[PDB]
Amino acid sequence: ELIEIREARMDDLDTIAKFNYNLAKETEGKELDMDVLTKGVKALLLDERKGKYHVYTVFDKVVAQIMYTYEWSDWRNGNFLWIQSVYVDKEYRRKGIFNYLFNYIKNICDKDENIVGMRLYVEKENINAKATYESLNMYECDYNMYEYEVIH
Amino acid sequence: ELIEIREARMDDLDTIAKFNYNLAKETEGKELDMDVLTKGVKALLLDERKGKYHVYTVFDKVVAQIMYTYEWSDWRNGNFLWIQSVYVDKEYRRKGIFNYLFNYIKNICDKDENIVGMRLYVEKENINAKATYESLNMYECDYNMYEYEVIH
Repeated sequence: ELIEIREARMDDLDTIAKFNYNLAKETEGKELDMDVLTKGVKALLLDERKGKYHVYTVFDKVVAQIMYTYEWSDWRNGNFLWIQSVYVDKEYRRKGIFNYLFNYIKNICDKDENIVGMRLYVEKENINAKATYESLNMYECDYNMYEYEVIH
Repeated sequence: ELIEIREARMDDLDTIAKFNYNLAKETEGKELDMDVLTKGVKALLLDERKGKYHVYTVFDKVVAQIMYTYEWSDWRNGNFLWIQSVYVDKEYRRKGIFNYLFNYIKNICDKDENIVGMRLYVEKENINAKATYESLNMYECDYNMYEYEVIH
């Protein structure tokens, strides 16, 4: 194989952490604490029940990632997949990889009757999101989110 | 014990399924498929990694339930807890049970340093959600949800 999308492996840890740092910085202004983030990526790599990373590789080099978590629906007897992140290495942009990754996940959902939907949440201030997702046949839902701020 | 909140057990399957059928009818105008719902509740009861039901019992009679799932955050190295349902048997309403359950889950979140937040999503049409959640210190988030229609 020359180009493929595959499930992440444990030794993708530091590349996935790097990509997530770059993503949070580029998109949300954030400089993530690398100890916290690396722990968080490692915990997800070690527990398939928490979600999954897939990576896009070119002659074995990891150049992009997409991450999703699960929400079990009792009412529907299956999981929604919740897409939480996507990042493409700057050297490999404008080549369709973002869409390859989303379409790969769409196919996973379509081909698994144990997956009942595919969702994500994004900041309302993100100007470009509606058009990006529209292009992928993803449309805005009729829900509001609420949160309680936990403090320890 | 006379009144308590406890984790659900497999014996609670039929009652939790009935409560969820009643909930979906009363709050979303839905008539759930009982074959599918029964399977979905059983699957959740059998796998603590999918989420948890807690039930409110009175002299051993289950009279209410609350259900949550998890969302792992790699950036934060912790879980958000997502409340997916709350239901109180009609013969036990107006006695504070909804809030006992909700506050029980808030306490779980505040006491566990690895829970980073507590969230839910609700239909925009639910005219009473905002006041109900605001009274519990839960406030509307600045996100939109998107979804792909999984073609099954």
